[PDB]
Order: sequence, then C-alpha cells, then structure tokens
Amino acid sequence: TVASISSGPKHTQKVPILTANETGATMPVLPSDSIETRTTYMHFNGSETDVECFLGRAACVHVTEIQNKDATGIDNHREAKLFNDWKINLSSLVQLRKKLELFTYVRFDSEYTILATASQPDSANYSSNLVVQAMYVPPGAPNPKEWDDYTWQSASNPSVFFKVGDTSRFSVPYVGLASAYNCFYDGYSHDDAETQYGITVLAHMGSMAFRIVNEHDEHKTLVKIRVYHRAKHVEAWIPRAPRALPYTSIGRTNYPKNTEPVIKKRKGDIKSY
Amino acid sequence: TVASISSGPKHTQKVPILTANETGATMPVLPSDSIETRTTYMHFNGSETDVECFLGRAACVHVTEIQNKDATGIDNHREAKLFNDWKINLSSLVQLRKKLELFTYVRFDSEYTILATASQPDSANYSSNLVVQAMYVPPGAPNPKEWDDYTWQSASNPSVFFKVGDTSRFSVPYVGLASAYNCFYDGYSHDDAETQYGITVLAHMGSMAFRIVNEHDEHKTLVKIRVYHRAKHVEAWIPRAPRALPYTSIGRTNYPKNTEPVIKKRKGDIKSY
Amino acid sequence: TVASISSGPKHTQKVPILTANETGATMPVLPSDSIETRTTYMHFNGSETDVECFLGR
Amino acid sequence: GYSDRVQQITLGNSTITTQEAANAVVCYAEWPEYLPDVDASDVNKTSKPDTSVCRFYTLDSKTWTTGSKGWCWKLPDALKDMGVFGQNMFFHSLGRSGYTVHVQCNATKFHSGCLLVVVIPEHQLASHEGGNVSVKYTFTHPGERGIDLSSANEVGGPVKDVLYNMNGTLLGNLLIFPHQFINLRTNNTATIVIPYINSVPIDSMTRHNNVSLMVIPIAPLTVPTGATPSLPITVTIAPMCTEFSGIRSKSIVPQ
Amino acid sequence: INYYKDAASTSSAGQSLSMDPSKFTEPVKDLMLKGAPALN
Amino acid sequence: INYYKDAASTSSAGQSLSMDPSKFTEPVKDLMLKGAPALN
Amino acid sequence: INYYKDAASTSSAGQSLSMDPSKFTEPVKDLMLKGAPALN
Amino acid sequence: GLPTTTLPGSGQFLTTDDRQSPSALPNYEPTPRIHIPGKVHNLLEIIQVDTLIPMNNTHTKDEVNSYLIPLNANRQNEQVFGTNLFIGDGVFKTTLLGEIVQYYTHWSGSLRFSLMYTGPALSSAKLILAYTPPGARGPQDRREAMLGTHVVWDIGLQSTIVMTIPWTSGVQFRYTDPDTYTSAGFLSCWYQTSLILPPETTGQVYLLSFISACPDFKLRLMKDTQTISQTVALTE
Amino acid sequence: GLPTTTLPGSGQFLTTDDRQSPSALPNYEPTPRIHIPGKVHNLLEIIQVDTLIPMNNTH
Amino acid sequence: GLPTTTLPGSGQFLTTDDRQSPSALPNYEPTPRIHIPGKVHNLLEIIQVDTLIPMNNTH
Ligand SMILES: Cc1cc(CCCCCOc2ccc(C3=NCCO3)cc2)on1
Ligand SMILES: Cc1cc(CCCCCOc2ccc(C3=NCCO3)cc2)on1
Repeated sequence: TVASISSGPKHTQKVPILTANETGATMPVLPSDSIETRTTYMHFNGSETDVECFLGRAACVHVTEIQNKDATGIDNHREAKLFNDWKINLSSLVQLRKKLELFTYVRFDSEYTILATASQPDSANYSSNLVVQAMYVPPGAPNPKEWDDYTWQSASNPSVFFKVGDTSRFSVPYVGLASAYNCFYDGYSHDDAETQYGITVLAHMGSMAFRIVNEHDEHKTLVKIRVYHRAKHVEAWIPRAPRALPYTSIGRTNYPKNTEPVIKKRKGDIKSY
Repeated sequence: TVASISSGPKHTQKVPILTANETGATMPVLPSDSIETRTTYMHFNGSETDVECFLGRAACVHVTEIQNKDATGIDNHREAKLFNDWKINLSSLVQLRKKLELFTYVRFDSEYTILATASQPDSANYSSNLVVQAMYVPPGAPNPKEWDDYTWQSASNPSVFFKVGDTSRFSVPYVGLASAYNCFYDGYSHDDAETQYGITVLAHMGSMAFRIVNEHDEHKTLVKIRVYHRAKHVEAWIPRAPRALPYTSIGRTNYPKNTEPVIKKRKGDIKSY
Repeated sequence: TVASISSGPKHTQKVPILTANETGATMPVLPSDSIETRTTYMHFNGSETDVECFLGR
Repeated sequence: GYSDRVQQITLGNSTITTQEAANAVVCYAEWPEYLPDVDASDVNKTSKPDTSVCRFYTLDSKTWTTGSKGWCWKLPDALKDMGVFGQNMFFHSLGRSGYTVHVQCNATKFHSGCLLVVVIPEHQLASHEGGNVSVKYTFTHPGERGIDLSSANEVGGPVKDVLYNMNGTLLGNLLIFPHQFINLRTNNTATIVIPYINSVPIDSMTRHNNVSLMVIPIAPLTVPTGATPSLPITVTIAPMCTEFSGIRSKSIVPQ
Repeated sequence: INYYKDAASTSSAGQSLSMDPSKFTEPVKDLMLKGAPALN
Repeated sequence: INYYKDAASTSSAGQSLSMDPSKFTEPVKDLMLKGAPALN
Repeated sequence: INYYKDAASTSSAGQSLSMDPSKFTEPVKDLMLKGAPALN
Repeated sequence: GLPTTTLPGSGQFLTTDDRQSPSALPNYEPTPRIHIPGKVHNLLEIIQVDTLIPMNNTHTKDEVNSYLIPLNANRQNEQVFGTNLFIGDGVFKTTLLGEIVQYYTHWSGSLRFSLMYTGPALSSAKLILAYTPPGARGPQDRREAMLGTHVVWDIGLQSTIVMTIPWTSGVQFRYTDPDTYTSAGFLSCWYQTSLILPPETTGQVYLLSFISACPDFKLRLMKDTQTISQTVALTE
Repeated sequence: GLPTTTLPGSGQFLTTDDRQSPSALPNYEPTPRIHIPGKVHNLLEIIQVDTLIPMNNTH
Repeated sequence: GLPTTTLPGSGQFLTTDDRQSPSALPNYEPTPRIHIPGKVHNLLEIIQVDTLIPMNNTH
C-alpha cells in the first residue's frame, strides 16, 4: 500500500485544495495535492484501532465489599455487608464509560472476571479460606434477604462459587432487550409528567449479588470484590463528540455546576507558539 | 565439515602468512598454512553463540518494593511505597547491560517474568495472601497518585493481577519508535545548549507501576518485586568494543574517576611466562 | 420461519375464532385470524425452554 | 447549467426552491426507507398516509440577533401539531419516520455570520442542577417552539450552555454529526435528509424523540452599517416515509 | 478450537478490516469531485 | 471427545428440537378443523 | 503450535545459521587473495 | 491421565489476553440485529471527519469565541495566529482528533488543517499559511515563514482552504504526549496582502479552523487518556 | 510432560456450565425405558394449553 | 473436562526455558525494519576480527 505517491510541480485550473466546508463534507485532501512528494508505503494496517480491539480489554467496572462475621443479632444482613449486591450497570466507573460513549448504540457479549481479596484489619490468628458465591439476580426474581436465604439455592439462576484470592470468569451473551444497548436515550418510560429521563429507565438489567459461603470464625474478615468487564464481538453505531466535562451520575449526561474551563488558555497571544 | 584438511611440506613463492595489517583486514589464515596437518572434522555448529541464544535467557532487570499497610494519614502513597513505579529501562542492572552493549542497535520482542515474594520483618500472626497488580503506564497517561486512584481501573492500559509468591509472565512486542533500539546515541533531543546528552532522551519508554490490591491487615507486609527480561526474535547490528570500566549511570557511557587499571600487570617481565 | 403471515380484510362464512372449549381442545388461533397482519419472522428457536436446559443447571 | 446551488424539493403537495444551496447532507449516507419485514417485530400491518403526512411543515420563525445563543428542536416533537402528521402521532401506539430538514436564512453581500445546522441522534440533555436531577418531560417536549438556548435556566428543564451541547461535550466536536453550515457569504439554506435511526424497528413517538435539530450562530451576525441588527431564521421540515402502527384511543401526554 | 457450545463464549472477534469513512466524511447528496469547484 | 467410558458421564443432551403440543392442546378423538364449526 | 495470535508471543527464534564474518574481517575495497602479496 | 507441567504465569489475569469462557446463560437467544445507519469499524474512520479547533484560546472561561480567529482590515505584512503542533495538547487537545490521539501512545501521518472564511461576500483577502518542520523556531515574520511549507490562500467564492501538514520526520513515529525529540513543528498564518472590507461595512471578520487526519495516519499502542478521571464511583 | 498455563476462572464452580465427569457407578446398567404417553420436550409445548384465569379476583 | 496429572517442576521459572506467552499489546504494529549495514548473527563471526593485545603489561 502506498502512503504517498510521487507528485511533481502543478500549474493547473484544477485546484483540489479550495473547497466549501459549508457542505458538511471533509474532502479527502493529501500531501501530494499541495507539495511535491516521493513514494512511501504504509507498512501498517490499523489493526489496533478496530473497535473490537478498542473495547476488547478488561476494565474495572465495580468494586464492592462484603464481610464474614457472626450474623447473630444482625437485623439487616444487607446493611451489615453480610452480603451485598450490585445493581448492574457499566456506567458507574468512568474510564470505560468515556470509551463506550464515543458511540450511541453498542452491541457485544461480556466476559466478566471477578477478583476477590481478603483483608483482616484487626488482630486475627490467621487468614481463613473463604469461598465467595456471586449470583446473578435478574429483574423479577426473589431478591435475597439474609446471607443464607432460600434464594441462594439458585436453582434456576446462574451462580459461580470461587475462593477469595482467586478469580472467577465466565461470559454472558448480549442480554439487551433491543438490537443494541442505548448509550444514550432522549426519552422516558412513558408519557408521565414526573417520570425519570434517561437510560436509567432503560437499562435496568437487574443486579448481581455476592456473599461468603463460610460461617464465621472468631475474627472478622473483609472481602473486597472487583468486577472487570471485557466486550467481545463488538458492534458500534453512530459516533458522537467525546465527553468533555466530568460525570455526576450513572445514566444522565449531567455535568457539575461551576465546573472549570476545559479548554487550556494560552500563556500568551493567539500569535504565540 | 572439515575443521582441518591434510597438508604436507611447502616450498613456495606463495606465502599466505605474510600480510599487511595496515589494510584493516584480518586475513583468514589457518593451521594448515604454516604446519603440516591431518584431516579432522568440526563436529560442531556454533548453535549456542547465535545472538538469539546469547540474548535469549531471562536476566534480572529490576528489583523494587512496595508494602501493604494502613494508608490512613499517609500524605504520599508513592513515598510510603504504598505503591511504586519503575521508569522502565534495561540499563539499570549491569549484567545484561554489558551483553547488549556489544551491539549498537538491537531489535527484539520482550518476554517479562515478574516474581513477587513477601517478607514480614516484624511480628505477624500470619502471612496474608496478597494479589499484586503491576500495570503499564506509557508516556502521556494519567500517572497514579494514590494506591487506589481511578488510574488503577486501567480500562485502556494492559495490567496483570497475580499473587505474591507466584510469578506473572507476558510478552510485549518491540515497542521502539525507530527500526531498532539505540544502544548508543551521540546526539541530543534538539539543538539547545543545556539539553541532556545520551539515550536517556531517546529511551524514555514510560514506566511500569505496581501496587497490592489487598486492603491492610493488622501487621505490615513487605513485598519485593523482581522483573526478569528475555529477548526473543533478536536482531543486532554493528558490533563494538566490550565495556571495560564500571558503569555509573543509566544511559551515559561515563565511568568513575580514579578507577583502577583494568589490564592486569605482569608479575615479572615482558619475558615472563 | 414466519412468526406472522400477511393477512388482509376477511368477510367469510368460515369463522376460526368461534369454538367450543367444552371439547377439551385449545384451538390454534393466531393474530392473523382476527386482525390484518404483515409478515414477520421468528428469529428464535426455543432452545432455552428445552426440558434438558430447564432441569440442567 | 445545474449548480450545486439551485435546488427544488417537491414532497407531497409542497415544494421548496433554493437558489443558493451548498449541496445537501444525507445522514450517514442513507436515505429514508420503510421498515422491511426481515426487521419487523410487531405483527400489525402499518398505515402509510403518504402524501398527507409527507409534505413540508414550516415552523414559526426565529430571530437571529447579535446576542443569540442558538435554538434546539426535537423530532418528532416539533411536528406534534402539524396537520394529519400530528393526529396520526397521538392516535397510534407506534410510528416511524425520516425527514427532510430545510433551514433558511438570507441576508445580503454586506452581512457576515455563520450558523451550524446539525442533527444529533439520541440527544439526551443534561439537568443544569448537576448530580442526578432529571429533566422533566415538558422541558424536552417544547413542540414547535423548540428550546431557546439563550432563555434562562428553569426548574426541571435542561442546561442551555452552548459550549457544551446541552450534554457535557464541546461545541467544536458537533461536526462529527451530519451537519451543514449557513455562511451568509456562501449559503442561504441548509438541507439534511434524516433516515430513521433507532435500536428498535419502530418506537413510541411521544415518549422518545430520536433526533434534535440544532441551529447555532458560531460567527456572530454582523450587519452592514445602520442596517437593522437582526435576520429571521425559518425551519421547514417534512416527514418522509412515515408509517404508523397500533391504532387505538389517542394518547394523553403531560401538560 | 472452540471448547464451548455457545457463541458468546468464543474469544474476541478479528479485524473488521472494513473501513469506509465516507458515511462520515462525505455524506453529501450530490457527489463532490476533488479538484472540481465545490460550488458551481 | 468423551474422556470417560460410561454414558452418564457425558455432558448435557442437545435440544430435543422435538416440539409437538398437539398431545396436550388437541387430544380430541374426532379431528377439529379451525374455521369449521366446533359442534356440527 | 502457536496458541496465541500475535507474533511477539511465540518462542525464541531458531539459529540464524547465517554467519559471514567478511563484513567485519575483510571490508577492503580491492579484494585480497591469501598467498598473493598484500601490497603490490 | 495425560502428564502436564504448568509454566510461570499460570493463574495470572492479564486484562488484555483473549480466551474462551463458559457462558453463564447456556442456550439463550439474543435479540435479532436490525439495520441502523452509521456503523463505525475503526477509530481511523472517524478521525478523518474534521472538527473545529478552539484556536483563539486566549479567553478565560470556555466560550464560543475561542473558535473564532479574528482578522483586521487593512493590516499588511502581519501575523494572524501561531501554534506548535503538539496534537495531544494545547489547541488540538479537545478536538476529536486530539481526543482520540490521546487514547494512543504513538502517531504518524499527515494532518489536514483548513480555514473557512466568514467575512462579507464583497470583501477580499490573501493569507499565507506556513508549516515549519521541526528544527527551526516558530517563524517570527512572513519572510521567515514563507521559506517552509506554505499555501497563498486567495479568499473567494470557494470559502475554505485545506492545508496539509505533510509528514516530515526522521523517526517514523512521534509521541502523542508532547516530547522534544519527537516534536513536529509550528503552524503560522500572515496577511499576504491584507483583508479589505466593502463600504458600509466594519469591524473584525473571523476565520473558523478545522483539523482532521489524512488517510496516511497511523496511531498505535493504546493507553489511558489524561482527559478523564474521577474521585468516587458514581451512582444512580 | 506437556507445558500448560492455567487461566483466570480455574477451579471455579459455575452452576450452569456443562462438562463431563467420572461416573461413580462404573458399568451399571439402567432399567430399560418402557413407553409412557405424555412426554414433554419444551416448556413452549405446554404454555399453549389454555387454563382458567381467576379474573374475579375481588374476593 | 480432560484428565491431567502435573509433574515435578510445575510452576518453576527456569531463566533458560523458551515458551509462548500472551502479548500484553494485542494487535500492535511494530515499526518497519529499514536496512542497516553491519548485522551480527553469531559471536563466532566477530571473534575472527583481530584486536591488539596489551602484551607489554609491565606498566
Ligand atoms: C451498556 C450495558 C452494559 C450492561 C451490562 C450487561 C451484561 C448482562 C448481565 O450481566 C451479567 C453479570 C453477571 C452474571 C453472572 N451469572 C453468574 C454469575 O454472574 C450474568 C450476567 O448493560 N448495558
Ligand atoms: C533497549 C530497550 C529496552 C527497553 C524496554 C522495552 C519494553 C517495552 C515496554 O515494556 C513493557 C513492560 C511491561 C508491560 C506490561 N503490561 C502489562 C504489565 O506489564 C508492557 C510493556 O527499552 N529500550
């Protein structure tokens, strides 16, 4: 492939460099339209800018935490982090978010990796070996109430059991209801006067719930869960302007008030170098 | 292959052993040009002197250390070794360095092995199990500031998570900007009067950053990281004189003052055996 | 596979929507027996409702 | 003698002529088309009023003055009250449509000024409150009036800050969306053909707007000496290939 | 070799090697030739 | 590839792709045609 | 068998078995024959 | 039982590796795809669309005005604007090009810089745009500027001028984050003759300026952008 | 000895995965199947049989 | 699931072994090679060039 062809002096009536940008086109002008060039080859394919590659590496999408401790006398397991859940979503952590929102609709399979590490902040004789049981709880399924409810039987709901310190990995097909996931949605769930506006209405994909299977030892053990997400088989439509201001909320476009100028001011003139 | 052919008495006008070294050549003289020889075969190929073999074994290129401890009240994580980094470079440890600098330009893929072991120098009930997360931070990427910054999300930056005591291994293609890496560079980054001189200007490949993912236990744990590097797919050009004096700096050729004579003095005469 | 065929106005002596449930049958009535439909395809096989799948986790 | 410059668009019972055009943009290089069966889901036969809905409606005019910040209309909202297009809209459960948008602004060879005319698929607005305040319905359904970016923040309304496109992105990058400029010195109209863009084959026309049309002054209007300091901008829009499905009782929407 | 039955479980996809910027860079209705006048 | 000798040790079965609701939806002795009168 | 997609991930290269010292040992412009006088 | 040996790296999680995994939802059937205009395949497809450069960066809070380069009637010989070409920083940084370049470590290729004139139709002007390849200082006067890559632009019916910064380089890749060795030059613009307004007209006229990449362009070695960060996880 | 590398997920138990296992009862012979009317293959077969709706829910 | 047995040496790191590894930079394209005079393939090539001997070591 040639990156530049050889081109010499020109004295024409045919001027490729004068255009009318009002038309909305970006005319494909090249170095050889306005200087004299020599042949050179590309030596490159643009492999690593493919959208599959761009969205295809694992990104941290969520960090939560649960603890193993005596539940005796706990009136609210959920509240003691005896188990915890996560209202699945991919917009909470914002590094991966800016990348996805370069597109309007996106379609992909997900590969999740879940790393779990334990901490024992206060005096323990040892490190126990805990098994985590993260289970997927889709919309309209008995949400779990204690850390050892019938829910955890999970007879119809996919669940994975792995050890703290290890990693769990599995992959979920594209579960969207439509043909693509909306990265943006300028609508409502119905024409009410006070119903929420955004995608949050849209992208209610149910939540994920984690717990330790082990009963309690004499000390307490903090287990912190990190969920990583990798898109595989990516398809993206309609590019948009990149995010400039900071994010404030999952699912709304809102930016913070009295934010700071995002364009760097010159130290000098327009004329400055 | 014959290592020596059979050759007998000679009384010629054709003298292969008289030459003129002023020409710059090393004339290919053999035993059979000046004594009577018998046939012998080589029985050998020179396999283990191939440059791929010479530069192809893992060498320790870096030892760093980070600790897991309560960051509560630490004003400078980087400074507490709450995480640490490494300004990637291959010239810091000097065993592998002398080997590479036998050549001027070198091109290869790298295979890294990272061994991490833990130490608990002061009273602990136990040994905790920590997961390290070494992540590659290339030039012009948000350098991380705390041990748990948004940076560690590493949504676009390759990162590996492995356990202390284990080893991590992965391989990075030849990332040089030019066609080869310069082992030497007699230039500057621009024609300023005070800009640094060497390769240090050249070979600024960004740094690598390590941290423990675990929160803190009651005791403190020292984790010491050793990075090993193995060249694979090696290509080397222009041999040079081997390094004689000791090294003083990454990237400059400078040797120490009042160094010692590097040539061993005879215990005796020129005539001595 | 078609999920619905195209069907238009009807003025018949042949009424598929009147039945006698006392018989014990569930007559296979479709949208196109009582409204005007357009063609659409199924795009689906019913894979995940197989009893092997239902009892297989 | 055809110029890129003169054009005629006849759609239904209405025709537009421009003698000073700058080509026309067809979003994503695709022209509006009806919904194919292979893409269909709802089993209902759809209704295609054709020429009674696919004609040109001219919205009420705006006034560009030196202080203008820009205006924003949403589709199909802007047309919610135009003739039979609008009736069909409130009466069917689902509908789908593409449009031809023609923005008009003429001046003289002594004026200067340049407007950006852009179509943004799925323009989800931001609340000026920050945090996770929502933008109430009424605020994102201004109707033919559209939203006036130089009007004041209101409560439950969107933010109207132009350097941020009403969503946290910079004005400068709106050029990645199908758009055309109106530069008084060149141009006097902008025309964009919009194909139907959605993640579902057909949708509700009232709970979801699928494009915002935005006209933004970028090089300020500068009139000749002692000229009146303002120009009107007119927007005429025509639904094209419209289809409605799931007819019934007639939606009732807030406010 | 896929070891698993479902398609979601396969590795990353392989490069589009599609690449056609004209839907974004030249969505004009009447074709513009480089070198010919923009507005006739 | 089965690595094991016994049939019980193989993985899940594969979709019936049988599907015939008539034993449940139309177990009538004399065949009913849709469109013809139910009771003659 | 490569298990990985990228070339960097393959094992070490295999012996040049190239070997030609003359660029280093005899870079003279006019060819010198062993046995003939060095300087004529 | 087949004998195996495990190698160094066993059990590691590398966020960039690409392997198979069990599906959690065996046998599930995804929604059919329908057609949607606009599919993107390569980021290289989109960085060829031009977007506006806030060249007039001299303000103090972001404003529509930093997109406008002003022009003065009747000045002769003088300089319209100047900038270095660190596409990952400074004016370029918020543009779509700048914004994508920042996801990669290295770039190579030609850039296309165009200027669209917005002054009254009855005015006229001749400007010179100059590209100065690495190695010299930003030009200080047109004489200096005109000795490097330049285009005399004659403002006419055809409203925009497209200047190309042809890839001039020793090393075949440059860093996107500004680096010296790797630096790309300067871009300046001066009056060639001068802007002239018709009667009954007055004041400043402005140029809009765009940037996009030529088909020439290469970007490699993905990394994280300095353009976005956060201090606590967001919630709904 | 063939060189291997284990990936993330090793040792996990996913209740939905489908793999082979050793039989605890090697060589055992199950009872023959006889014919039984009524076999169900898909839940889609049975949701087409109609059942009564307690529409008058007001009690 | 295929039955395996691990041998002595599993998990060891031998600095001299030569195996495959995942690439951290999937799909990256290295700079083209250009021609450079002087390529060395074997250390045996270079030890045939003669160099001076500090024979007079007596200093
Ligand atoms: C955009 C966008 C991204 C998302 C997330 C979609 C992923 C589908 C549901 O995700 C899961 C997560 C976990 C599990 C799980 N099963 C057993 C353990 O974890 C299953 C599906 O939604 N919209
Ligand atoms: C000579 C010479 C040698 C070098 C080093 C080059 C290696 C390229 C960059 O090295 C790395 C190191 C680590 C990682 C990494 N990714 C995830 C974890 O570690 C990636 C590239 O530079 N010049």
